[PDB]
Amino acid sequence: TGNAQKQQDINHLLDKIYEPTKYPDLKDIAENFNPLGDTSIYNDHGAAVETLMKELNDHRLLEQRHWYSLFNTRQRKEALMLFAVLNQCKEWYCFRSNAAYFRERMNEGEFVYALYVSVIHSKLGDGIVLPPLYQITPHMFTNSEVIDKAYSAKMTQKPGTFNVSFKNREQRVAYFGEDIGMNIHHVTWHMDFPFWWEDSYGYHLDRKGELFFWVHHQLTARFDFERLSNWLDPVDELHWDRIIREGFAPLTSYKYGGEFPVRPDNIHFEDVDGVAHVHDLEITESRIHEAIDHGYITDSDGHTIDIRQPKGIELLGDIIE
Amino acid sequence: SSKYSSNVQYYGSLHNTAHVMLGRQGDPHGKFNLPPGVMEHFETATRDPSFFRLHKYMDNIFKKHTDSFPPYTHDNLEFSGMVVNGVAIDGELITFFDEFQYSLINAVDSGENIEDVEINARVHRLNHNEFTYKITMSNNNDGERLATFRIFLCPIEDNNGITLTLDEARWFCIELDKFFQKVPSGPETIERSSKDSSVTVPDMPSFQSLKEQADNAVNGGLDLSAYERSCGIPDRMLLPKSKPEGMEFNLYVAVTDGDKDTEGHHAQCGVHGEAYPDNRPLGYPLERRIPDERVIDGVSNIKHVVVKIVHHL
Ligand SMILES: [Cu+2]
Ligand SMILES: [Cu+2]
Repeated sequence: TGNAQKQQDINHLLDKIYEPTKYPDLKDIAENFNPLGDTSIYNDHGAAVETLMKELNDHRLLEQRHWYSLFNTRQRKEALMLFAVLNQCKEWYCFRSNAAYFRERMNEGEFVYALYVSVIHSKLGDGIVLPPLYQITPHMFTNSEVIDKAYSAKMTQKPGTFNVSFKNREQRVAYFGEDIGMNIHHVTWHMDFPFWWEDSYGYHLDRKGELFFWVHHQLTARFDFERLSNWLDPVDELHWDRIIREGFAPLTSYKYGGEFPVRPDNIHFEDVDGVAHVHDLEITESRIHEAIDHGYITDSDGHTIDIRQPKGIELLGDIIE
Repeated sequence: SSKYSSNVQYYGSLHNTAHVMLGRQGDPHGKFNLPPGVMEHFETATRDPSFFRLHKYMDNIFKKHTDSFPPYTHDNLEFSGMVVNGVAIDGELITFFDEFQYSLINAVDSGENIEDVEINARVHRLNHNEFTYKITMSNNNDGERLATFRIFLCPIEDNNGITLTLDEARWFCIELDKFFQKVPSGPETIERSSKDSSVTVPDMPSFQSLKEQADNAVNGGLDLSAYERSCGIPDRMLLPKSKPEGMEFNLYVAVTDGDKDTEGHHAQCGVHGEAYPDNRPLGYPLERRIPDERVIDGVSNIKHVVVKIVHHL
């Protein structure tokens, strides 16, 4: 152990993530290790490990040098299996090993995501400070221009530093939304208290519900404020039966993936195949809005669980998000 | 949504809300600061057309419930013994247009030492002529028996002129009168007048009139006590306007059994906690689906006779 060790290992793992590791130790590990030959390092007698492997084997896991959204029900599951191994390691010998072994044959997004959540929640990651996403995977936080300026630097081997960019809009209150600090927090807040947490993982995040209610109420408030300061008016509430009045072009690009799709203004909400119907929300919204109005949330049995009490708003945040 | 509401947090208030919602229609976000609208006040909604539109909608909300009951049986309607023998209008149903006058005085501000000029307003109101019912009927009963005299005036053709069905038309009927009388052991012939109707109230005494007469009872040693209870529609409104050519409506005389009706207790304008005296639900017995007229038609105590209304121009 140590930390200036644990730490070191981490830094090595998350270095030039888009390419096979250059740190020799990480690679003989990456090669010689077998997550299935001493089911003892694992507190599960390695059921986790044996489940990743099975996938890695039938090679039914998402490919490397490809994109990944945490919203993809499979990509998530895969990402989250790495969490589950890293998670039942008794000590560093087992983490390093895996987050090396996998690091090299699992996709980067799943991997980056897996490592962070794992470091954050697992018993074994106390000493560590995680590098800032913004510098680990800069495509998600950096412009499309600066990114290209950087690819040029590299092509020509001439260094530099480029100035990023952001009178026609409300990309006047932009400084708020596009800040690398907020973006960090926003992701972190959701790594700290993930929507996918099952108490099987080890403990119980306390009031994730009110936490959820609140954190978004404050972005929402903080946001409303900035627009105040800009002769702008408080933000419209979004409706599924209305036009998406205000659209934007992000001018942002994926590393592996392409350029983020843009939205034209005055658009009509389309039923999106694979996710869900527009109406599917409308009804959800109703079911929600009826719990609030009745006084109770009704479970699967037709058991009414009361929410006209203090535990109220969290029970509500559990069903809303 | 009154406050007798079972779950006001859930069923909110359709009808009140629907009153304020129809009125700022002229300024929702209130960028104009227009005052409230005709529909957001009771002395003035009847004015705007959608008033009737919006109440047709609340009406059929109730009709939905109203109509979920099983129609009524023969033994449901009959009040054995009693049998309406004949129904007659003694007089003429003629409706026309009177003229009335109220005073714009509380309207003009006149402060002090500047004196009061009598200004008035003259309006055009509808009217009919008193008429009287000659209800002919024997109480085959050995008894003396109480009786609810229930009389609705339903319609007969369409305005396409299709002619409805006391199904199509049961719900279209307007209550004309409702009164309880004892009917002696045989041939009787009840006579009753436009005037005595229970759903009616005369015009009201003027203000100066009630001033004069209060004033003369001070300097003197008051009973009108005819207008202390208010509920009804104007006597002038009793019958409908009709055609100059005249129309024939259908008169419905249904006599139900007083003892079960009033099985318990003004009582017209229960303003003060006074238990409504009739117990039959309201609109009895045309409030329920009437699938085969075959039935209304074979209870002795129900009788229908066609009347005719004419409008003098
Ligand atoms: Cu969030
Ligand atoms: Cu109303």
